[PDB]
Amino acid sequence: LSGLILCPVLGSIILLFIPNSRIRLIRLIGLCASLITFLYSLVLWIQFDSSTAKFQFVESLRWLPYENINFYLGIDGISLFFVILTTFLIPICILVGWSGMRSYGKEYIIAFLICEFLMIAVFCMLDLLLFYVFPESVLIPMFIIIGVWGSRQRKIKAAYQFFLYTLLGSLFMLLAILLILFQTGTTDLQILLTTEFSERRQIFLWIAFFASFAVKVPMVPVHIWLPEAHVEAPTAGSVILAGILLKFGTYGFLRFSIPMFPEATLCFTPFIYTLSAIAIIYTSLTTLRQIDLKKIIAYSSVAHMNLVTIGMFSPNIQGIGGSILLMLSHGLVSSALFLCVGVLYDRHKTRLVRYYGGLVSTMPNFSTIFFSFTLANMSLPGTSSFIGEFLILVGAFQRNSLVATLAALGMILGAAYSLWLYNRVVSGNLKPDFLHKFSDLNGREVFIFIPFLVGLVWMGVYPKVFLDCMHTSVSNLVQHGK
Amino acid sequence: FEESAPDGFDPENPYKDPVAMVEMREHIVREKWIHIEKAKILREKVKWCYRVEGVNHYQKCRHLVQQYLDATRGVG
Amino acid sequence: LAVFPEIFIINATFILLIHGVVFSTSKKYDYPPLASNVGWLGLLSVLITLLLLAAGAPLLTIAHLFWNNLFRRDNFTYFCQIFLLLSTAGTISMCFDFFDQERFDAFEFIVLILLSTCGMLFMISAYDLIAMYLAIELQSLCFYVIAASKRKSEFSTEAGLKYLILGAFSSGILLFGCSMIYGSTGATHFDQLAKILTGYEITGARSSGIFMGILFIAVGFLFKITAVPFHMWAPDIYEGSPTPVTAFLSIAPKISIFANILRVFIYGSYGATLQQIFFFCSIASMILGALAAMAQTKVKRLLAYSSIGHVGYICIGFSCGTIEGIQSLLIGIFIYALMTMDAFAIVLALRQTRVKYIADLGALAKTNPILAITFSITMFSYAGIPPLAGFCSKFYLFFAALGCGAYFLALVGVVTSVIGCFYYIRLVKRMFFDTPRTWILYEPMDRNKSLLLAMTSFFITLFLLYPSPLFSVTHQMALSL
Amino acid sequence: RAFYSVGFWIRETGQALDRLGCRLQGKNYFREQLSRHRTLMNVFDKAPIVDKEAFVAPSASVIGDVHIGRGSSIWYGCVLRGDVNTVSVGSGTNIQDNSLVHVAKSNLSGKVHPTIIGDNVTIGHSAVLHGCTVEDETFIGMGATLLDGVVVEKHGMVAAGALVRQNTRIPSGEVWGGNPARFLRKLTDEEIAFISQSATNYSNLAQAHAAENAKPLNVIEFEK
Amino acid sequence: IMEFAENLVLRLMENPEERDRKAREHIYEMHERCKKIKEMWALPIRPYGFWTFERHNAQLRWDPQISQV
Amino acid sequence: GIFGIALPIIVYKGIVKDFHMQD
Amino acid sequence: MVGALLGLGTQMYSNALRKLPYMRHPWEHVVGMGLGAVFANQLVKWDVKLKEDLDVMLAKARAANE
Ligand SMILES: [Zn+2]
Repeated sequence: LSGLILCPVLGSIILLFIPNSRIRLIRLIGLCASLITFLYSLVLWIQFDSSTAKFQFVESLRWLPYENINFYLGIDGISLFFVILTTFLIPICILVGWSGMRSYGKEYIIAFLICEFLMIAVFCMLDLLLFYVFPESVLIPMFIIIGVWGSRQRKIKAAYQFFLYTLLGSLFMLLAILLILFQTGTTDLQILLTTEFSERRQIFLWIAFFASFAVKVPMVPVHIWLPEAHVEAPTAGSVILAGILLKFGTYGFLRFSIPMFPEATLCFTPFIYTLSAIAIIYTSLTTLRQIDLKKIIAYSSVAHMNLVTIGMFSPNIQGIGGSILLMLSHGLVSSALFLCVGVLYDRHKTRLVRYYGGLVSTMPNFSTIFFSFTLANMSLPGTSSFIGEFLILVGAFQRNSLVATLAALGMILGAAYSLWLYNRVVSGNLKPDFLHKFSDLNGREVFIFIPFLVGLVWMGVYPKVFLDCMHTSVSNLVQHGK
Repeated sequence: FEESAPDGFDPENPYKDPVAMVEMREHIVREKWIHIEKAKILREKVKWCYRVEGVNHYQKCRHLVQQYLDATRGVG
Repeated sequence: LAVFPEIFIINATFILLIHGVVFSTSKKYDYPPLASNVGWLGLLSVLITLLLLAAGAPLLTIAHLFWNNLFRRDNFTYFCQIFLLLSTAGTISMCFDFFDQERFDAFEFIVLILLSTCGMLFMISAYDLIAMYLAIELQSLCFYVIAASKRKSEFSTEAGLKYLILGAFSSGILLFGCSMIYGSTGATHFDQLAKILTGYEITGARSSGIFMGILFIAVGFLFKITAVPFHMWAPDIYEGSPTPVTAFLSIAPKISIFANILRVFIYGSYGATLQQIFFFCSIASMILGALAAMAQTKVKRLLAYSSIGHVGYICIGFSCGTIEGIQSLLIGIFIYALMTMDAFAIVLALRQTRVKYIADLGALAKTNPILAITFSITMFSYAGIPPLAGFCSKFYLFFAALGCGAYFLALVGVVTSVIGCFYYIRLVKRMFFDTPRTWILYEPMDRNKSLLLAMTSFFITLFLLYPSPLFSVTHQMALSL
Repeated sequence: RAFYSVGFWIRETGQALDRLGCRLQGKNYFREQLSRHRTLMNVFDKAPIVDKEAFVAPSASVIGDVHIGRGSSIWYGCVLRGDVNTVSVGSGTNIQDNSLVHVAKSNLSGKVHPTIIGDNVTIGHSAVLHGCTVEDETFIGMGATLLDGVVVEKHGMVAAGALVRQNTRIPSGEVWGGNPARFLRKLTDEEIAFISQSATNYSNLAQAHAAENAKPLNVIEFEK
Repeated sequence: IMEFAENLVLRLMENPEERDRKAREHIYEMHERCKKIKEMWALPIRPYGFWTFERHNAQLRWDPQISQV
Repeated sequence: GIFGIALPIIVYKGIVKDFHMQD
Repeated sequence: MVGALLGLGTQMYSNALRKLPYMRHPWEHVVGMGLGAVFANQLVKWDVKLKEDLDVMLAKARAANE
């Protein structure tokens, strides 16, 4: 990993010295740098050994001498394919932008502000202080991606009181991170694993992490930032948001909640149970109220992510496997649906949803692919999302199956409204006022669709290569939770 | 795929030896998977019993299948 | 030796003062404006000093004649003095536009900044109540003068006048503290005052003279650094006075007085008895910073209240006397100074405006978009956005406050910093994504601001990628105290 | 172009090295605000091409991709500014004065197309031809103006002050002489003779004017 | 296979000392837990820089009874 | 009703607790 | 080292702030920043050496386990 780690930063910076009004070169070379960092992510996958509690390719550089809070970079188990999904998806955003001129949307600026692999950092960052810096850090890139080239639906903004609470929750986690950091000098995640805290304080520290996380996670009391953040997000800002920025909260719980505070997690199991359950119920019923397509997909994403939560709780190896594989399948499916709804916007240039009609005439291949992914967002058994969600379900393994009975409503209403909305979008010869402008999909368009469908099917028919490469790590996490 | 059953030196109180405490985790989970795969091998052997009989295909192994199941306890 | 940074910057100021006065009053040269010529040589008398000061690192402690009489240099004074000269270098550099464009033939503003920098060099190394006061008042007097400089616009005159009143009254409080402490101890040297004030325990041991003395010294200081309960004019002081003199008396007296506080309050008197007032000041300073910044319009006054709030965020590192706390305080001064030099370099880049608020600050995302990027970077840095340097400052300060058991101080710090983050994110959004608002156009900034803004913008963003040098520096300074 | 940018960088360092690496010794010659429009054939990655028998006036700039053929002329003050698409001026044309031939860049609002000026085209003064596929032996009038995509077909004598509209394929030999483009009269044959003879008139008048010199006595006077 | 898949996997090997890495990390942080508790303890180190001048110049002036006899 | 689900959710939590008390 | 790239940026960023294009000989004076980065890393080493010295002095101090 030593050299092949910093591909996106090197690429971005050495392209910053190429303003190059003639876009062809910046597009080509940024895309090549992204694709080669993805290639090195994938060869790093191939490099994996599914047999160690240690982290696969550890590296560091002194960051502050005393207590050495340094860039500790591990990729065991989950992070392995989290960074893989990150890379998998970043060329997708670079490729959804072969727009010809791309002038006001200055192409090199979006290249340089999507080609920041701080997501790679955080998923490999294995000392929760610097790990803290990155999800909060990616907000500066996310904010510029969300509105600079993002569609303007309102005076671009986020609920100000909610945003203040969201960042306050993030900084509340920071106080908890410091309390553990000075609690026993424990710099990094290996030693924060080894150490043992006061049960009276483990619960406080757990909920303090949980503040920021359950903001990043879309739980019922605070999740509103996803719809408002997406309906304004650009086509490639949503692909990243759904893809990774939601995985942030669940991976945070996975690494720095379950094997960190085993007693606090034991104590708060019913809390997250009910939270995620009622969140899934709400976000299943809501798309009744929401007619906005981006809000629809964002709420389906909330549902899936709170399923990821209702599964990560468990010492069930199947439980957390279903959690992380619902994460992978979600970063595939919701991002593929955001790709879909972005194509559906642009090809129609309209931001009402009642206006997407006669799709089987305009773009019938888009109808086929939109089904190929909406069956997934409802988790058709056979798809990747099915393996994910059902290992989430069997996560009631040592349990007594009372939260699966709330996932009942959460997923039945989800699949129901998934089908309702796929109909509502493709229904009828509802002639729109587009002046016979059909907008058939592009070869590059079906290309950027290719990898999501491929990952989806390759998981849904063969989840081994992902459950393997993971079981050793998750099982170590579980025994530390034992 | 070459590990050792001894976990070095870990007493019951595990705060003392973080090296040995991590090693007990990493190889007692190896033992966890030992007996999990033992249950899985005995399950493939339950399928093997069924394959063999084909006419009883419940009996002549069912109490031995209960022995198989005794790899798991506390069913309540 | 050991005064070669002072011997030089005093001789250089005289060489510049005589050179400037002879020419500006010269018929042969058509009475030229000697500003930007005694400047340039001014800021070089700074760099040659910074070279005389940084080089002789073991030589600064070369005599004893100075030790038990006048002033004691050590590694803390050495590093903090290399910083003052570096922060005086930035402040003279950003003014070069203010000398040419703005009609100032008054060169002695430069030589007064140089004399003030000598006064501050003697504050940092001040190691006796008498020397502390004399250097404090040398720098404060140069700054009263150069803050009441603009005589045409009456707005700067009354601002400089209330600055003189506030500073003279603060110095009176500080001096009464020095009197009570000396009168109740019979010793002014910090090396002597330290031996007396071991095991003083005011709240447990009846010593009212020394207590009132330390209280008045702390009050005078918290006046000088314009902390919350005693700021009392600081917004109007920064707003009314010209922009570069505001950039001077807003960043350099902070550095110098804070180093002086670290001297008297961590060595001259060490107890948890005095830092209670600084704890209260930190709480209310973060509160006032957050709220008043939420309330202000004028960018100069917004930076005034932001500097008050950040001075608050500094004192939480002093609100606990642990090495981690002092090192957090020092980290906080460097990341507050470089960021303030940057913000003031930006405010000086926009000379075209009159006293105008953030609405007129708008359109920068359109006109000069790279300057708007830099301004958003600096304002984020103040807020403490994670990927920047101000986040590292506030975060290490809060971590020191947690390790010092002041959990409530960390709590008020985080809530105030989140309020500030919200306010500055909203400001950046209002500046970038909406609010065109009258499109005032700016003459371009000069190379001097350009490099300082550029290097500092690079420092803020690319800081977490290499915090080892600054952290080592500040931990060594904290150990030396 | 990348290496063109690098060339701009080596030249600046070189000009600078002369400007103040040797004009340092008492020379303010560099500081003289001399003009730069004398770059008649201003260049890009695309360059303006002009043949021998094609007078270009020194008061006139020819910027962008230009293909001045034979006999064509660009008289005093004209601007064949055609960066976006080539100004494929044909042979024997006669711009005649302060005219303009643009494919000037906009935000692709109408997909600016090359301006294929025809043959023996005696464009008049101040004509502001703009994205004009004007064909051969055509007359455009004094002070005239044109618009995008226009195709002034053969012998289409656009009149003075006229403003032809967008994409209007004016018929062959139809006189349009108004602000709203409007056919007026089938042109007569004496006008045909005039427009086909004024072509060679200026062709000779442009092979004349013989700039190709220098006037040192005036240079010596303006020196003092 | 494809002529090199065998040695294509030896791009990592066990090298299990990264656990002694955390072993000695723990020594680091066990010491570092003494970062904030430490402070000024020395009144015998050179900050006692007064007497070395007092004894040095006490005889010249500011003296009660030495100049008498 | 929303507060009803909020309290019945922790009631299902308590049902898990009663199952824990079953053994 | 990385100081070379940083300087070209500091100079180019400077040019971007004064509105001037990204062109001239100061991009060849960013080699001075490469010298600066090497010195800063050299000062990091020297500084951590001095801090370790002060830290062993502190360890000697603070009652020295008594
Ligand atoms: Zn004519």
